Amino acid sequence: TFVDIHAIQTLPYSNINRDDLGSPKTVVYGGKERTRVSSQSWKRAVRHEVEARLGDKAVRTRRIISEIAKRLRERGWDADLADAGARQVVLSVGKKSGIKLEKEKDSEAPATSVLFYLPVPAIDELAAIADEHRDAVAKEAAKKTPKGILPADRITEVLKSRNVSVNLFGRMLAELPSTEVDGAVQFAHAFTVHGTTVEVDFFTAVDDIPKENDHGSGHMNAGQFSAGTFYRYANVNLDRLVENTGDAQTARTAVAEFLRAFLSTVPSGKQNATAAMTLPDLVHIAVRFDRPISFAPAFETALYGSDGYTLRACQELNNYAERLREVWPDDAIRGYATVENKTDLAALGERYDSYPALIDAMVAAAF
Amino acid sequence: TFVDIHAIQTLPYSNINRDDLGSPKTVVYGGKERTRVSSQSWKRAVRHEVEARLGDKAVRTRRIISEIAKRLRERGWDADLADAGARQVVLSVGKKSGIKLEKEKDSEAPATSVLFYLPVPAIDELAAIADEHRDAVAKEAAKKTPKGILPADRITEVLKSRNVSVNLFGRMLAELPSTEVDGAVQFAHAFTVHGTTSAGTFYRYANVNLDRLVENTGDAQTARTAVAEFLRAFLSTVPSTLPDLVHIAVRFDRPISFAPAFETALYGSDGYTLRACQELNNYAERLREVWPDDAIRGYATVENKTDLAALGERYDSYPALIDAMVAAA
Amino acid sequence: YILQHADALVKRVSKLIVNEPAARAALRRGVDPRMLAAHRVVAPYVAVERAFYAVAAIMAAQPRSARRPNLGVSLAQAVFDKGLNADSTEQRLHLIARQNLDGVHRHLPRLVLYLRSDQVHIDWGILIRDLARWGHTPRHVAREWVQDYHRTLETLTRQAE
Amino acid sequence: TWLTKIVPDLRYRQTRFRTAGNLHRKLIRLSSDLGEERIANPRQQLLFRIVQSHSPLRVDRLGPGYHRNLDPFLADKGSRVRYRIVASPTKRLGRSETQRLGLKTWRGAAAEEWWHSRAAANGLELLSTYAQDDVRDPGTADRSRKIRHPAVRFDGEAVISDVDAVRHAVLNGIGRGKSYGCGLLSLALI
Repeated sequence: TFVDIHAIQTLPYSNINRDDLGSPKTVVYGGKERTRVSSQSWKRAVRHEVEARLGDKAVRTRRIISEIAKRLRERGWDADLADAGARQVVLSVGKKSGIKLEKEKDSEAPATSVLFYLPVPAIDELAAIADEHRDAVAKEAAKKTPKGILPADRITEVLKSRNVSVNLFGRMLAELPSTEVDGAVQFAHAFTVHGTTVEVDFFTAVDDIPKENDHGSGHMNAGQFSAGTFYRYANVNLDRLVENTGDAQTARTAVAEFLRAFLSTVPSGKQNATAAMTLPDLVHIAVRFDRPISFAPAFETALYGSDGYTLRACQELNNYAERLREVWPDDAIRGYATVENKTDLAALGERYDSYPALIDAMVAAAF
Repeated sequence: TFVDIHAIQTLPYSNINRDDLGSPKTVVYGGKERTRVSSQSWKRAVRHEVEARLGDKAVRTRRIISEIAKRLRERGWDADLADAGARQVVLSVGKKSGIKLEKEKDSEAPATSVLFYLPVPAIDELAAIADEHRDAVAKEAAKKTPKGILPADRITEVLKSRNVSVNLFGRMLAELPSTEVDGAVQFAHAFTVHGTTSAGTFYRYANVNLDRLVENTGDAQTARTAVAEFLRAFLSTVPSTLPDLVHIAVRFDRPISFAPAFETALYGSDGYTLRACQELNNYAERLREVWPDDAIRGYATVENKTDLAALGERYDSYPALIDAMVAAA
Repeated sequence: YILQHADALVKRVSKLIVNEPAARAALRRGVDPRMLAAHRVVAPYVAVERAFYAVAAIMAAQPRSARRPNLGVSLAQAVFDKGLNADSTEQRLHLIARQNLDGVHRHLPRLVLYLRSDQVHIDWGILIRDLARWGHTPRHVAREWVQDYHRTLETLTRQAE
Repeated sequence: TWLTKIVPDLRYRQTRFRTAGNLHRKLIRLSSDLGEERIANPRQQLLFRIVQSHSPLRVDRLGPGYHRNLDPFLADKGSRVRYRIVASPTKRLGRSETQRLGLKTWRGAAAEEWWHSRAAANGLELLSTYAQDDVRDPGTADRSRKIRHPAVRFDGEAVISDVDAVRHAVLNGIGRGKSYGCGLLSLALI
């Protein structure tokens, strides 16, 4: 019921995720600092591939009023009535008079206090419910302190609609606790197997038309990048995911596309400047029934170096996998797919020649 | 929809780009330091070859006021009126009163705070817009703190004009987000295949998101010419030798770099060309095995000692290869 | 005391970085055996030892574009003047103020080197003696840094009346 | 010759290694029996990089808490080698009111020109290049003054063309300012 996927994937001079100051994020793990890609960023890349591939798109936005206002304006409303109607949509919710709103921006509708995470068609249905009450809204727009008119139960039931991204990663809305959905996927922070010092490349921008003082000055900013072989891990709690989606078949499609997306996507962080696209060197999906088990302790001892880390990392994940299957006996269905042929890697179960075969076979192996 | 080109190219005594102290930039990759040529330098050389070959020239400059002032002076304006008019052109744009300007330098008009990336004819249109308002400029030069008069929307529309270089590499100017263009080309940092304690065999990689490039240029034939000329520039040019091997692939699902192929640093003592070609071949086969796909591959090499089977159908020459697969997209 | 040798390091080193590249590149690689190439320049003037070596190296790893007040006042003035993010530099200040002697030298380089990016003035001598003051009064120096930051931010905002 | 890695420190906490001239002096003071055989027009018969010597060095004040010797007779032209040299590429010009100017095209390519001239018949090889130091004496009388020297660090692979000629280059040094850190040419078998 716990599909957990492990992966080793090198990235060359990537600098996929920067702090606010441009340095790649680092974990001092095992006593040595090692650059990492934050889980939330990669989780966003995965969710964008999943929504893009499965066709249902979710929208995490703080300015829902403006978008609903755009739909009502395309529905034939004048701009002011569209704005007032969308304000009624967001005014009609919450314990208190309404959802708290951020300070008004000139020329545009105010942004809501909390971020919303709902499918696009749900926005369209909110527009329709706001549409059928055109006259009540017309009379109600004139008052100085307008009150909520829309039925609270219908709109709140609309805000409960779940996307695949919502079913998989969950959502939270403090003001509307009825809509909160617990996420079914755990995404670990991918850190480097080996210790990496941040290498700074001094870069300059050439002014095309020659000027004597500036070219001679040659004054420029510094950009910090880093490279290394990341370890990646993720869990999928299948029973809870089936409760969220409801059907087991939709959960299956969600899982297959999620795993494939997990392998395929890369966060895209300064990728025009540097091409960090890359397929994982090793993938090991296991279907654990008792509990998900990450292999991060395997790499708590930083690798020394001087030689290519990919092969040594794969062998270390292998020995650690054998030792854990010995120490914690289980009937969990394991399986892996690798590019290198130098080793058999006996502990990672039966080998599959390709990633889609592995993913489809083991996900089919779980339901 | 993703044309990605790989290439291995040795460079003899190049030392093309130095850090601020002159040492070639190095990556400690795979645990061992390997000299590299930065992506920004090659991207600049490539864009200069593309602009030079297609005839359309883009200009990334911080001192636009001075150049437009020079054109207006050639249009018959007095020097002071040319300076005041160009100051009005750049003052009349942006949210706040105008684009921020650096402290004035003696004998010349002040340089703008941010670098501009616009075509040369766009400069000519800016000169014309500053020209048609001659009386407003003549009256407006006398006040102590002059404000912008030229229409801001039209000027932003001239600044929105895209060169081939802008369509290909993209631009950024924080103050006018209407003009921003997302780049369609990813350019990897060329590092040495082997560890080097300069000369060596650099591995080079680049992506072209054809669909985004088609959205930027709009038309598909001009996108085709842009791509072909870009690939040709990438192979022919050297930042200031022909690449020993080139492997273009047309990936529909995703671009895949072969940098992990060289994560194991090469030992040395023997010519790296042969071992590098064999390693890229072996890694390409294994990746096509692990990730099945219908991507159209193709390569071109000078050596005939091997028939790298995994790199698809072999083409005898660089232009034949580029033309066949670019025509295939 | 300490500040006297610190000033010797600031002038002497301030000249070697801007003057000789090989030394600049040999000391900047240590921002452990990997920094021994740096001793040849800094070792003779030296918890304080860790302070001197680290601050000289970090001071030396700046871009050329960057080549008695404290660090908090320099940060607040950098926020108000250069327009850096205030709330975010705020949490980084609050994270350094808790570190130990070994943590200051690992959390410090990003903010100080990035602060000197976009030409922010930084009095390296005071910073050196501050890194020396972690061996005896870590919490005290931390409190001074933070207090200086908020007080000078407030006064700079109020003087813009 | 013989190769050794020594370290110099500053003797007290006030810096009474601050300058280049003092580095020269400190280097020569650690070799007792010294000789100098000069010829007009060519070079002279130690060398250093920021150490190769003819006589046995013995540790002096504020040095290491411990004290290799090579001859190139052991074991060929054609072979590639590892390299690093710190030198001063120059041009000699007439100055208003002669002189030594660094620009000898000025840029990397002029520096490689400097290479074919400086190496000549010896070894054709991979010199890492950059074209881009100030010093003054501590006061000692009749001991130089103050000025500026520009050093460079070449790194790469060479091919040998005339073993004994390479021996001449390695032992005499290549370029001016050998006494200010420059000159020592290091090669290594691939």
